[PDB]
Amino acid sequence: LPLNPKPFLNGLTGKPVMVKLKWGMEYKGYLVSVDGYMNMQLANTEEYIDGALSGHLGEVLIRCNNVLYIRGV
Amino acid sequence: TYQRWQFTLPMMSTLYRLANQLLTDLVDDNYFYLFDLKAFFTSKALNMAIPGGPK
Amino acid sequence: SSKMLQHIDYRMRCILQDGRIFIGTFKAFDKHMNLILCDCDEFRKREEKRVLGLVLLRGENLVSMTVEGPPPK
Amino acid sequence: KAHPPELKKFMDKKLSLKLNGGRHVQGILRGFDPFMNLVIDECVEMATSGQQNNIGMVVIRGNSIIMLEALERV
Amino acid sequence: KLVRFLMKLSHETVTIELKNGTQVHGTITGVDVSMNTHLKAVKMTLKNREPVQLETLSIRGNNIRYFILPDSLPLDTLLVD
Amino acid sequence: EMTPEELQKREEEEFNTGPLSVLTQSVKNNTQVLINCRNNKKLLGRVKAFDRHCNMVLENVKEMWTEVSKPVNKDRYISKMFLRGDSVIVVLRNPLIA
Amino acid sequence: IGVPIKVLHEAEGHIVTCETNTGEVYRGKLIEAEDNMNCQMSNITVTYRDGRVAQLEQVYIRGSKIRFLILPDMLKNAPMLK
Amino acid sequence: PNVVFIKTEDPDLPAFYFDPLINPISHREPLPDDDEEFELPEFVEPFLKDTPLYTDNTANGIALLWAPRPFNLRSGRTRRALDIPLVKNWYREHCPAGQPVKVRV
Amino acid sequence: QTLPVTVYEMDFLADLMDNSELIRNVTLCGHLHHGKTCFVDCLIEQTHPEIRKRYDQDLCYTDILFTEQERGVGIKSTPVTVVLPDTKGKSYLFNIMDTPGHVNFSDEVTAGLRISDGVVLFIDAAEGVMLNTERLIKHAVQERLAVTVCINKIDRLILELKLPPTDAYYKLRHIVDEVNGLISMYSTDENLILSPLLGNVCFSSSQYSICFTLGSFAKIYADTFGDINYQEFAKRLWGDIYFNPKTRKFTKKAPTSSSQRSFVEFILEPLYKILAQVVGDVDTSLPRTLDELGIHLTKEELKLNIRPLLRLVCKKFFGEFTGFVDMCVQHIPSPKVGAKPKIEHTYTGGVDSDLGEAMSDCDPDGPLMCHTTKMYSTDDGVQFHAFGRVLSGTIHAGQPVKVLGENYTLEDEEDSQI
Amino acid sequence: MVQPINLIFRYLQNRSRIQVWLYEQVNMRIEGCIIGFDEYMNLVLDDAEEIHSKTKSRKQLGRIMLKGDNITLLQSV
Ligand SMILES: Nc1nc2c(ncn2[C@@H]2O[C@H](COP(=O)(O)OP(=O)(O)OP(=O)(O)O)[C@@H](O)[C@H]2O)c(=O)[nH]1
Ligand SMILES: [Mg+2]
Repeated sequence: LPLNPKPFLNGLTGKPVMVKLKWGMEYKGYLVSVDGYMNMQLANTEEYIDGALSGHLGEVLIRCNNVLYIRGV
Repeated sequence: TYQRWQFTLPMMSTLYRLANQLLTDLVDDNYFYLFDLKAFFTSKALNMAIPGGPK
Repeated sequence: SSKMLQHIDYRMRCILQDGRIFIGTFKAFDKHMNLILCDCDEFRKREEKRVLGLVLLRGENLVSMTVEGPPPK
Repeated sequence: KAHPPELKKFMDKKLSLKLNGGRHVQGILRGFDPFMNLVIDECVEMATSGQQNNIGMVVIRGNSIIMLEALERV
Repeated sequence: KLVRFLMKLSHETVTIELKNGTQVHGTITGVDVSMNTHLKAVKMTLKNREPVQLETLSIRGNNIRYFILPDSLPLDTLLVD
Repeated sequence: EMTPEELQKREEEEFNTGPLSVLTQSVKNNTQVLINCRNNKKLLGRVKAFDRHCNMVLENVKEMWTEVSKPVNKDRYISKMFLRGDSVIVVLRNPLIA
Repeated sequence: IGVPIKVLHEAEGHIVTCETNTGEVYRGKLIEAEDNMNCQMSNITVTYRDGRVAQLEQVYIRGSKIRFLILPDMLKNAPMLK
Repeated sequence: PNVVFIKTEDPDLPAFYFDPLINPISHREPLPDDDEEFELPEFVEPFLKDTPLYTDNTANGIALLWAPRPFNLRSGRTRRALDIPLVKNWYREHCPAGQPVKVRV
Repeated sequence: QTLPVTVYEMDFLADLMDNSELIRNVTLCGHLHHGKTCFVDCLIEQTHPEIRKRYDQDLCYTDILFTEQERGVGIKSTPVTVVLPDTKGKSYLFNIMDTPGHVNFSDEVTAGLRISDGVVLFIDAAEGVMLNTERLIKHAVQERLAVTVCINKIDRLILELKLPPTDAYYKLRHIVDEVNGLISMYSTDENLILSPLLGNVCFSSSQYSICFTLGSFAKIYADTFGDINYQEFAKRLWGDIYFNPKTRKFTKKAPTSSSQRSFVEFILEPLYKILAQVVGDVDTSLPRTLDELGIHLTKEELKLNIRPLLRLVCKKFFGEFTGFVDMCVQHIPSPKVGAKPKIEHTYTGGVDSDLGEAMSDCDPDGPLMCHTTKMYSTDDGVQFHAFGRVLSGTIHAGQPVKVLGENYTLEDEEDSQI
Repeated sequence: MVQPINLIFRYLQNRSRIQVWLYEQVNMRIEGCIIGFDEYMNLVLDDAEEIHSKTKSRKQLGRIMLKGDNITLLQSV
């Protein structure tokens, strides 16, 4: 079952996931939109600095040159 | 004043076809061997006679 | 890009990303800002004049250029 | 427009690669792409600690490649 | 493209801060399509060093962090394609 | 790219259903935006317009960074800015506090 | 293609010295160079950042990690630079 | 070197034709394999494929390439009519066989 | 000193002699009248802007005696030193020796093969292999030089024989097969196979400035259309290989019965069409062809006669002779590499001597060893100038040297002077 | 010869225990099982886990989508 990453990001859009960036900080939120260039838009996310909560910020557009990876739960 | 001329190539082909009697069928200077101006000048300077040439 | 056609043969200073200094005669450039400089001197900060000669600089490590001296005869 | 790198001289030879964070690796070159991604057979690890770990057939992305070194004479 | 917007703003006394923290105060002269900025009347205050005077400056467009524009610039008539 | 057409209006459909549409509401509804950028700075203001490279124009901004002594956050006012798009971590529409 | 790449192809066969992003200076005879700055070099004297001098006989440098190159001085009479 | 030019006797033949005056060529390599497929881009064509191999003026243009002066030219100056010897080739080439003695003299 | 205008600086030629990897020592030879001196004329006109051929006569830049001008044949082998660019754009130093092709002056070629490393054999495409070509293949192989073959006068396949394209291909292939046979008869080395696939055979017309291998014409395709690997595309333009226009691939079987070979389809028929549209159709369809190939001519340039106009069109189309430089760089060794068989064959006492290992490195400093083979006269005829090559060391103006004759030994020491 | 995308295709055929290295991150490496790739070498992992070099605490990651601009070495076991 060959599952490419592009139908993975266009198929599971809407699930509450967490993105992790290059600096090591983590965004908990559900994915709103994603393009073919793999920029991402997620809503009402939460900020974990090294697993520790910092504060409330809002909904985030994330760019290609900032993200490390995208995992679930 | 009627000094210079330039034609097209079918014109030159037709004028070359009509003039086929006054022209030779030669293609190269392998003809005139020992029968050109320099050989005649050499036979002039050496006082000998080429067969067919002048005296 | 005629603003660099005006800068031809000038004795120009070049600042790198690490903070070093390339001073050379502006011989040639391209679209990727790759420099051909002749009779080049390197300045770093303790100050020292480090003679190089003919330098081909890659555009990925160049920040900003400025003009120091007129073209010699 | 992306021309492939001329790595025909280094085929099936033992080469050591340098990677970004002072990293070092060795092995046999087996091919390339026009993006300079390299396939390496018999890949031993050889980190900065000093202990050697063989892996096998691996792929190095070209963006972290610093330098090639041909240990065998090409 | 906004970079084509940037070449419509010649001869304006703006400041440029780069990715190294260096600040440049001067009148902008030329903008390339790759944001290669050609500047004159340069007051260049480098980070943790002394500010200097320069006559002609040429900044490569990749290392630009941001620009700072004065108060009297009517951009509402300048963002028209 | 498999779309070589000259009539290229996908980049504004990118601005409507894609990820960049976050900025277009701040173009249209004129909301406050917060920007975290690469040398750890926080820029709060109002963006006017932008492109696919996120080269943005901002107005009436306050930008903050901390200094180390021990880290204390300082702030400064700038009336208008142009911001290059590769010089950001994140762009943030500020939520409805109400 | 522009002028500095043609100057790079002209310096093949002579002795050049390159410094890359890891601060290492490699001096020796340039063998091959492409449109991009992938440089195949041989008979290389190697100066690290600390100061150790090494001898490496076949080096292939990726052009992405290169800071700059230093060329011979007799290339100021090359045809593309005149 | 011997000019090997062959005259055209039929206007309906093609200009480039294997004339049987020419001796026949007695008919009989590291070629790569088909599987390493080198594909050209779609708009790449051989040069000048719209123009034909020959036209009606080709063989005449080849025949005028070996014509004597002035029939190999296409531009020149006019000459005054008494300076054109029409018989100079005739006594310049050789003597034909079978002529009498006074003709040779 | 005064010098004619040259496209390169003379200081560049002065500084290029110091690197023995960028120098090639080439001898051009062949049978009588197959196009050597006109090829040298084309190279000289390539390097000099102010030297141009007359519209009616040949130039003959390297025939400097009056006997060669009155006889029309070559008598003395003449050297020339130029700087030429290749396909990739890199400049190279060429020392070219033009030797006569007449058999009774074969001694002028043997004096030329002693001071050089490579042989370029010119062969007439119409006549083919002749007597002196067959003798010079043997004489160039037994003297242990590299051999490349250029097939000159291909337009005699077009404008004299009026020959069909596949028949001209068969003529060229028969010439190359006879050359490979004459190589394999006298050689014991099997790595001397000559073929255009290896970049080893060139094609040329000296009268109209045509010179190409497969790689240069592939570079012409790459400059015209773009995004084509020319070094891979040039590997399939010879032999029984066919272009299939449906799949756009190169297959070894015939798609149709009218399918031509790749060399006929991509190279030889555009050459026929260029020559045909210049010669036969200058008046009607030549501007359409010159607009199609991307060549612009002045209105005064269109009013020329047929042969200078064909030379001008082929010179604007093909341009610089980069394929010849590619062949002479790829298949003729530098004097730094090929010094060892030269010292092994030409130096008495063997290469295993103490001085032989010093000369085998081509060291520009150290012991001076030069070998002069040719003597040239001045204008007055009162004194001669020696001509040779420098095997080792560096010779200086004003340096006292020792001249050793052909009767000198270490035992005698009589035939020597300072 | 071997090109790297055919070996990534062989990796997704073999579903091997692929350990991925990272750009500029000398300590933190990730074990995983590859499923698919793309033209810019973005890689999904079925059961990914994080292994440091000074801490070495194995934490669960699940099916991740690691980008192309971060990876250095795709090694096995
Ligand atoms: N048709 C045609 N004739 C040519 C070509 N190249 C040379 N010739 C002619 O052939 C004749 C002899 O050319 P040269 O170059 O003098 O012959 P050569 O090889 O120097 O003779 P050597 O003195 O033995 O060296 C001249 O009339 C040239 O114009 C060519 O490409 N095509
Ligand atoms: Mg000659």
